[PDB]
Amino acid sequence: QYRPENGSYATNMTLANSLFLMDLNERKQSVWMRITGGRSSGKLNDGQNKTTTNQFINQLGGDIYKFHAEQLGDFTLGIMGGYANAKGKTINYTSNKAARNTLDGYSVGVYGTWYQNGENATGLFAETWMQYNWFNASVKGDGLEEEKYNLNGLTASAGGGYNLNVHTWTSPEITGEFWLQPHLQAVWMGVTPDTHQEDNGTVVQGAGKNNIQTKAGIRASWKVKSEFSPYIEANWIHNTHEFGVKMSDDSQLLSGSRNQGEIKTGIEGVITQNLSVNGGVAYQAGGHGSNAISGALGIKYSF
Repeated sequence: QYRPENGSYATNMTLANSLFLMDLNERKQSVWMRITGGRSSGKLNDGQNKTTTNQFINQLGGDIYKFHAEQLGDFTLGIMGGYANAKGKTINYTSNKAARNTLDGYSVGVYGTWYQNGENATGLFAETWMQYNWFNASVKGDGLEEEKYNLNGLTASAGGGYNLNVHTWTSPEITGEFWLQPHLQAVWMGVTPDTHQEDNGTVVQGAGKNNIQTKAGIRASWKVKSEFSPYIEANWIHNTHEFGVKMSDDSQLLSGSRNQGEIKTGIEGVITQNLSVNGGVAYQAGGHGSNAISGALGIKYSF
């Protein structure tokens, strides 16, 4: 039998690295704000422990510079920050023993954007960002005193793609655009936990330090004016490591979604000359028992 508490430690590690992630195409049109809600289900090598958590995230940022250049393109440089929080519970199917975990974190960093022919037109694009994360975590086993530690670190990303205007039509009813976007994204997850000793003398260290998440996919976007622009997206997620936990004995337990399938969809609408609002729904699946279902609402205000 393996304690549930592993599930808890291993999960905070996973969240800590994927909690403040920003996907491609999010940062597009001055001052933004995004608010997310999500639930996730996962399991360990145990064949015993399954963990489910719900989380809330808030992010905001702004554009500092916007230097369009004659030689190569339009650039943007901005800054972002966020606060997030999550709660999980791990239950052991064979033992029936249980445990819970919670996590509060903060982030800050800067991002970058590039379009060769400008957005709203066919051509290459790239996005990038980097940030620092401080998280305060706890693990509680049922009936036992609660344990606190910290995870903090760097997260960095780089990605690109190609925007393509396929067709443009007009209804007698009215002006449609249809767009295809093959894209590729890579993220370096460098948030590591403190090495932590429990009330019982058990030391717990992180497994999975420095995972590289790679996303490859295509987005299909349908723009409409009379604006609103709904989208569908499909991605392949690959991970270089799988997040887990290492013991004093130095055994290990891992929670593996080396390969996952992702499907996104949502609608974005213009509400003012300056303001826009959007909604998005994302769903991730890996092995039996791995899921993330996320709903985000974002607001942006051009100057």
